[PDB]
Amino acid sequence: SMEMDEKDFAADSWSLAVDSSFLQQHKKEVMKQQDVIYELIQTELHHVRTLKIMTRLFRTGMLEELHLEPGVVQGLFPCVDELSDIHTRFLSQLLERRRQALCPGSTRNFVIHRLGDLLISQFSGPSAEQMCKTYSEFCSRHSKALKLYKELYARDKRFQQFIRKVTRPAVLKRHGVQECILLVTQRITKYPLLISRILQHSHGIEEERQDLTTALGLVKELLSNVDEGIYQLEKGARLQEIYN
Amino acid sequence: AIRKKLVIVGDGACGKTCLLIVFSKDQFPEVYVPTVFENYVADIEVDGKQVELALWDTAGQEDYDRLRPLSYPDTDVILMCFSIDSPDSLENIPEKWTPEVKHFCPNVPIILVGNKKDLRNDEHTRRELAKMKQEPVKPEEGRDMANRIGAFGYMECSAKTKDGVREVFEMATRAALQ
Ligand SMILES: *CC(=O)N1C=CNCC1
Repeated sequence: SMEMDEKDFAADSWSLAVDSSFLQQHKKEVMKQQDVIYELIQTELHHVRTLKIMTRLFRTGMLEELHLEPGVVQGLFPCVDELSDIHTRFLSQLLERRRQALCPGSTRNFVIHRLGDLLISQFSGPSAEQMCKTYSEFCSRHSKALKLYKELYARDKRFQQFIRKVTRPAVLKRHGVQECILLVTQRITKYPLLISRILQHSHGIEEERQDLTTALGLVKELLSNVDEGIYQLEKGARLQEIYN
Repeated sequence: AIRKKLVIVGDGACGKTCLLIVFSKDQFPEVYVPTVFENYVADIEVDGKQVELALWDTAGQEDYDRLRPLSYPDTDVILMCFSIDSPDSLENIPEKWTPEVKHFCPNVPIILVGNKKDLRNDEHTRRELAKMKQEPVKPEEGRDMANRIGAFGYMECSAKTKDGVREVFEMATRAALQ
């Protein structure tokens, strides 16, 4: 993550991120809506950071310091480049919507009134087909990736040595290889909970309530399709096991 | 410090996200309660043993039967939650959650946890349940269910008052070590 976005999202809530004299000028209903919107952006920023740990720290570190095959690394971090592209683009739109909403003379005081339109765009058309195919692929290769990691850690001395070294910093405490894989798999199921709670405090403007109700329906349709598209791969699985 | 994995399961709104938040947060959330929980690695010292306990939630995965089991690999302890203001959530324990957890996590100890014990003597809770011929889950109904499903043990807590929370996680650490 970059310092600028980390400081903008360091506080535990929107009510604590903005100046208290700016907070005091708003209704409680607005504060409640803005707190859940802030949590959606803060967790998207953390998710993109998890994918950068997977591509830059783990994946590239293995390719540059170890003598493993490129197909081993691909099995350990499936679709990480595609996933990083999708979520970095989504995060860029969320951060621009916040920046556009800032008060002149301020880098922290803002109110996001429109979000549903941005959520409909992300979860519809070509961008939704690409998240659907990418998550169906990722979640079907999840078990194989964990099994491949465990095989390499217990058999390869230099792989075990690499892991102990790059995961030693305190900032990586909850971000090992297996933790990053489950963090990515669980991300998609957080969106309906966040969007439903934002919708709960977005009844003031009818266009916004409808845009968020449409966005909630799109995320649920996407999740149902990713769930249907999953067929868990096994390393060294035989054709007979598959067609039975 | 050995590494152990904990997963919390149970119906939506059974208080499992709140339970993980109140345990992992150093200070009680007085300003904002987060909607979701990502993960957390707790440093726990129980009976003289130091353990790194990784905490995971299944909230959001209850309607997705092919995504949900991806949370189970290498689990060392399962916290199976129900809500004490919800007898319907206790009824779903032996037919839905228990067969799923025993299939994907064979031999993994399960601790049955009765959440929201503060609502047992709440007037709004008792009035609302009485309008459906019901009452809050009694302690013996929780223990009889834990006994019936083959649980490692039965425990109660309140994420709102923090009572019993530390005890649940220290006992889960002990169960993961066996
Ligand atoms: C634990 C808690 O209070 N919440 C979790 C999900 N939806 C909003 C609130």
